[PDB]
Amino acid sequence: VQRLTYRRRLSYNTASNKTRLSRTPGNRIVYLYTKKVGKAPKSACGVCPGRLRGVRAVRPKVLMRLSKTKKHVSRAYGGSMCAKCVRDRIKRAFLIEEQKIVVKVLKAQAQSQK
Amino acid sequence: SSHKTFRIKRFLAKKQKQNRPIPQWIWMKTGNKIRYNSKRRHWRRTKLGL
Amino acid sequence: GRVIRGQRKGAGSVFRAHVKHRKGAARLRAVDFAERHGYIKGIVKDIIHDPGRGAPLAKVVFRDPYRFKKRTELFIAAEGIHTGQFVYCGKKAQLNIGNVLPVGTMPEGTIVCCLEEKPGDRGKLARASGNYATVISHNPETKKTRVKLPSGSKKVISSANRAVVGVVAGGGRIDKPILKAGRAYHKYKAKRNCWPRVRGVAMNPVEHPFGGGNHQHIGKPSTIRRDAPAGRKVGLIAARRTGRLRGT
Amino acid sequence: AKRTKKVGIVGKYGTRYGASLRKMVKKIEISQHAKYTCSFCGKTKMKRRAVGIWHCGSCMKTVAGGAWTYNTTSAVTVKSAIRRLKELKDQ
RNA sequence: CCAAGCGUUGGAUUGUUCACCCACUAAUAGGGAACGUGAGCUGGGUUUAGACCGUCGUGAGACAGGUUAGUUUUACCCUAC
RNA sequence: UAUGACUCUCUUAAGGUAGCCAAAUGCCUCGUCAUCUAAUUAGUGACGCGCAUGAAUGGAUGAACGAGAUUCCCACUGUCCCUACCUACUAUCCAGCGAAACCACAGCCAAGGGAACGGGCUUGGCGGAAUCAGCGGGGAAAGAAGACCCUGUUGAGCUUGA
RNA sequence: AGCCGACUUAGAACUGGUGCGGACCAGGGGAAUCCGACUGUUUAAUUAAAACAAAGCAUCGCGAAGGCCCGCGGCGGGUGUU
RNA sequence: GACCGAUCCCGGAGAAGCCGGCGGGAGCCCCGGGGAGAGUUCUCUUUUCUUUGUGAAGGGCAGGGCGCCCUGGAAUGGGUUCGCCCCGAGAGAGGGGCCCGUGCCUUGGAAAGCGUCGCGGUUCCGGCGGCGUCCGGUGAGCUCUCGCUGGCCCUUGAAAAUCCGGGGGAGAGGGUGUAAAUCUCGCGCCGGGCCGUACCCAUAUCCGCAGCAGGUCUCCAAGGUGAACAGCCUCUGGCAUGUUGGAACAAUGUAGGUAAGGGAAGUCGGCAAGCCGGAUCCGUAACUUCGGGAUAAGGAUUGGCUCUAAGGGCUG
RNA sequence: GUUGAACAUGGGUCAGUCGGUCCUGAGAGAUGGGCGAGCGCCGUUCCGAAGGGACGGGCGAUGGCCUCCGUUGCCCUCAGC
RNA sequence: UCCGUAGCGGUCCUGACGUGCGAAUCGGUCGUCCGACCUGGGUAUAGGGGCGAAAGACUAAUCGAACCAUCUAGUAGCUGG
Ligand SMILES: [Mg+2]
Ligand SMILES: [Mg+2]
Ligand SMILES: [Mg+2]
Ligand SMILES: [Mg+2]
Ligand SMILES: [Mg+2]
Ligand SMILES: [Mg+2]
Ligand SMILES: [Mg+2]
Ligand SMILES: [Mg+2]
Ligand SMILES: [Mg+2]
Ligand SMILES: [Mg+2]
Ligand SMILES: [Mg+2]
Ligand SMILES: [Mg+2]
Ligand SMILES: [Mg+2]
Ligand SMILES: [Mg+2]
Ligand SMILES: [Mg+2]
Ligand SMILES: [Mg+2]
Ligand SMILES: [Mg+2]
Ligand SMILES: [Mg+2]
Ligand SMILES: [Mg+2]
Ligand SMILES: [Mg+2]
Ligand SMILES: [Mg+2]
Ligand SMILES: [Mg+2]
Ligand SMILES: [Mg+2]
Ligand SMILES: [Mg+2]
Ligand SMILES: [Mg+2]
Ligand SMILES: [Mg+2]
Ligand SMILES: [Mg+2]
Ligand SMILES: [Mg+2]
Ligand SMILES: [Mg+2]
Ligand SMILES: [Mg+2]
Ligand SMILES: [Mg+2]
Ligand SMILES: [Mg+2]
Ligand SMILES: [Mg+2]
Ligand SMILES: [Mg+2]
Ligand SMILES: [Mg+2]
Ligand SMILES: [Mg+2]
Ligand SMILES: [Mg+2]
Ligand SMILES: [Mg+2]
Ligand SMILES: [Mg+2]
Ligand SMILES: [Mg+2]
Ligand SMILES: [Mg+2]
Ligand SMILES: [Mg+2]
Ligand SMILES: [Mg+2]
Ligand SMILES: [Mg+2]
Ligand SMILES: [Mg+2]
Ligand SMILES: [Mg+2]
Ligand SMILES: [Mg+2]
Ligand SMILES: [Mg+2]
Ligand SMILES: [Mg+2]
Ligand SMILES: [Mg+2]
Ligand SMILES: [Mg+2]
Ligand SMILES: [Mg+2]
Ligand SMILES: [Mg+2]
Ligand SMILES: [Mg+2]
Ligand SMILES: [Mg+2]
Ligand SMILES: [Mg+2]
Ligand SMILES: [Mg+2]
Ligand SMILES: [Mg+2]
Ligand SMILES: [Zn+2]
Ligand SMILES: [Zn+2]
Repeated sequence: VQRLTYRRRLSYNTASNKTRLSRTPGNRIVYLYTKKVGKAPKSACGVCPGRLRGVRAVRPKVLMRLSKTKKHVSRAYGGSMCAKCVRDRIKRAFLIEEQKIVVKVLKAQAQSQK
Repeated sequence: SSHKTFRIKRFLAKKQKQNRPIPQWIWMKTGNKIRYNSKRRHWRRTKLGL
Repeated sequence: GRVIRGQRKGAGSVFRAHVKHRKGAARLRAVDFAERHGYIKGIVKDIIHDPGRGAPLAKVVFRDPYRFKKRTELFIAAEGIHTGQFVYCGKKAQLNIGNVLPVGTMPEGTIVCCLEEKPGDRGKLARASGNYATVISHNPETKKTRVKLPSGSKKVISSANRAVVGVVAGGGRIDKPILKAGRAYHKYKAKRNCWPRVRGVAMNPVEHPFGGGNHQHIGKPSTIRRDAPAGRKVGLIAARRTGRLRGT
Repeated sequence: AKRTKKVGIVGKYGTRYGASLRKMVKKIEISQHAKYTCSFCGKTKMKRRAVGIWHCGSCMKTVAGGAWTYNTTSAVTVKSAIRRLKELKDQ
């Protein structure tokens, strides 16, 4: 059993000093310093606890590297809001705008007789 | 430590260069009184301040 | 002698408030044309817990009437407020729970919270958890309104200052007994360094005017005059009576 | 089977803090940890998050309520008084 | 009376000296030696600083009034043995 | 026989109520009685006349808990009767290396006198090189210009009706 | 029906000079009294306690030009993002 | 595989506590074989020991997760976990979609590395060669990591640099072509300046006047016994007994033990020492705040060997 | 002691990717202002005319296939922190 | 919450040592060990001031008022020369 040491001067087990084991072409076990796990974007609606789909979960400065199709979904509010709260906002925007027309019609209906 | 700064390393460099014995030919001089180097420093004994 | 513990609190630097994880100053929306002549509508996004405070806070989002921006304010959450609820503000706003309006509009007997003691100072009165104030009477001439503060003392305020309708959420908090010293430690660690209170009779006479003696005793009347110097004004300050409360 | 005869939640406290204090905190520690029905979705998933904060697991609706109960009788009567005063003012 | 040659104990209680009791015995006599004996011991008491009670004092504090916890150093020099 | 509910009198703002006790609090005191022992100034339970108990200067009680204080019993044992034996490292001797404390001069006693307890003085007893391992009687042994007590027209910490 | 594998538990017989948790690891127990509820803390270098703290209980002041406190001084500062 | 668009606005990532349980993937350990080289061989042992692989980055596929979608409408309620939990606000049952893929394969990459055998350079050699680097099985195992779910709080467990997505549509570009504006797509070109980098990191490189039994923050963590990161023995690695050796074995010490008979008579005082101790089976009082007391107290058993019974997956 | 962390001669630390460098935390700390005999102190958004920027246009000049971009000078416009 | 390891601490032997390994250590025995837990680094509070779960504890081996320099060769009816 080969006990192994750190390869950098940081000797404390902090969040950035996280390692994993790796087997080497020289038949020995080394530390490989891992990257932090990324997170998919949370929806802009604010109610859905799940994270968005179709977008890769990377660190924020990795998004400079990635192309646009890896960062969004081909939809209105795509890659920023979930499809459920997109369609539930389409319905809301249509229906309140319709009800405003109903209120405008019922205003003139009262003003016609009075 | 191994995490030195430039000014500390330069100060240590000078104090390393002053820690050599006197050359042999200086006490063949006419107006000479120096027998040896009395300003010498050992790393274990005198801890240089800092 | 030595400077006493109650004297040392005014200098600060140890006894300062622990405000690292607090969410911000909880206050009402600033008064403008909309909230002075009509009403403005906002939405409750979420209800958050403020450390060192039994009351919860509500993050209410309005839209600016002069700029294309969304404005964020931290109200103190009236009990019954949920998210997705529209909170209205101003003179012409209707009378519902979680709906701030000036006290001269609401009728007598209205239960309010986050009351303003002066017009426009964004809420100062009756804003601890479970507390409220009651509107007693108005006075249309000279624009004055009498309110009953949660200490029972009645105050005459201006008729133009604002208060959100309802009681503060998180009531009954002092009903649950703190069972152990650990919960009190965790309570006051979120507020300030004041909790492990040593009695003055357990100290030395250099440390407190009550310390010293071969018996743990005060040795002097603990009732003290109001105009006493600091380092002496301990015990029961300016006390009108000091006994078990019988009657009223 | 039935584990304890008269202590419920407060059996975790053992033989400490006093019987009357445990009997006092038993009501709070039941009502604080009970899951209430939701007034918005109907599911029994309204659980306390902190003091004054009650979150629904299904609807994701959080409500400002009491410290140890979802509703307080000191505020239900206030809700009734405010709706009757609202009807009184507008007549 | 001559007489100090030889003995004069084991324990419960109390830090005790003293005292008191049980038992054995032949007798359970009295004392001194810096009130023998702490570089021989021990530290129960007394006699620092921490605390509690009673009394006294306005108080800090006081009490041959109780209670509890509280560092016991060195000989290899000279003499004596 | 005693104690004595009851009464009278003197009195202060009342005159210690419920409880509790020779208590961590009781001088007398090792209080009296019971129990525990062969024997108990200890322990426990009662009695209360309490020098000087007592109700948030908190009173009484009380499960669990305690490197807290105390008494007794079972079991256990070198704590003891009453000491003995063995092992390791020392101490011992040797090769090498090698200090310090302390030191008026120094060092055998009895008695006398004396600054009222001598190593030296007086009178006696007597005394013999250089040393080794132990030892704790003496050097009124060493350390530290007594912390107790008193004085100083020396102070500091603290308190108050200076 | 065939092929594979992981540690356990219970029972029985035999057997040793009754020895077997064979080294190691590893709670003495009971009846009571006083005090402190407890967990925690404390005089670093003589006192770990019955002392301190503690939750609970109860008083006191204060509605902000305020209560308590700091500061040589300011339209100064802490509690107070109350 | 790209897939115009500014001032402005919205949002996300950075950016989150402690604990419990479960699942997946590595590394290490374990078992059964093939090689290669060693060890024993007085007798036995197809025996014992060592070793037996692949980086970053890219592509593909397992595997894990989804609080993602479509059909359809469920009570004789079902699905389902270790626990939970989910459902007419749509369960089961079919069909898809996304994320992470540190696992496997491939490019790297066998050319290099390692084991073993043998030739050279008389040697100064990243010297040249012959073979091999293989096939499986398992686990409440230990460590790390990923994920799911739950519990606790009068405790709710950081900010900013920096980066991205979206909504809007001011504008820009070309008149049917050697098309234009534009591009987060594949390649191609150039550059990345300054400072630190050795060693000790502790019974000898730091601080205690010193190579001082004191103090001083972390990472890795094998086999057996065993509940165990306990104690004891061993492998890799390390060291020479802690500022000296030899010879003696006196007292008194210091650190360990053992003692007939008695059992606290010792002592201020059971101080010190001693008894008890793990696990299995029964059994367990007064009192109580009903939670405890409680391993109360009390006994019985425990070795070795030979067996039996019971407790599971895979395929048809 | 033929040995050493002793002495005397000589050598030895190589980076776009490992860290510092950048950000903010608790906090420290100028200016405006206030106070102060004074060195100075307070105070960190509070008694402040606190932005030296950008796109589009107009004007002006420069330099190169003076074609078409780039450059700076002025004005209009817009701007939070 | 209990036994108990690492860690943190320091009961008893009033053991060792006590011109010591050590100007506070060592051995056995002990308390606690999921929470009022332990700990590094950064930062804040400075001497009649800080800080104190309160011992007059701690504030660089110094604490019932730290340390350094100066006033200062402070004064002494007292001690020694
Ligand atoms: Mg870092
Ligand atoms: Mg690999
Ligand atoms: Mg995509
Ligand atoms: Mg050194
Ligand atoms: Mg604290
Ligand atoms: Mg005190
Ligand atoms: Mg005073
Ligand atoms: Mg008095
Ligand atoms: Mg004597
Ligand atoms: Mg003597
Ligand atoms: Mg002595
Ligand atoms: Mg004593
Ligand atoms: Mg004392
Ligand atoms: Mg000798
Ligand atoms: Mg009475
Ligand atoms: Mg006795
Ligand atoms: Mg009694
Ligand atoms: Mg009294
Ligand atoms: Mg009293
Ligand atoms: Mg010698
Ligand atoms: Mg003499
Ligand atoms: Mg002579
Ligand atoms: Mg002597
Ligand atoms: Mg002496
Ligand atoms: Mg003197
Ligand atoms: Mg005089
Ligand atoms: Mg004086
Ligand atoms: Mg002074
Ligand atoms: Mg006066
Ligand atoms: Mg009693
Ligand atoms: Mg206690
Ligand atoms: Mg001490
Ligand atoms: Mg101690
Ligand atoms: Mg389904
Ligand atoms: Mg090869
Ligand atoms: Mg668009
Ligand atoms: Mg290095
Ligand atoms: Mg050494
Ligand atoms: Mg040895
Ligand atoms: Mg040796
Ligand atoms: Mg014996
Ligand atoms: Mg025997
Ligand atoms: Mg005895
Ligand atoms: Mg005796
Ligand atoms: Mg003992
Ligand atoms: Mg018991
Ligand atoms: Mg070397
Ligand atoms: Mg390179
Ligand atoms: Mg400043
Ligand atoms: Mg615990
Ligand atoms: Mg424990
Ligand atoms: Mg000792
Ligand atoms: Mg000695
Ligand atoms: Mg030594
Ligand atoms: Mg100050
Ligand atoms: Mg403390
Ligand atoms: Mg004192
Ligand atoms: Mg005089
Ligand atoms: Zn959504
Ligand atoms: Zn709901």
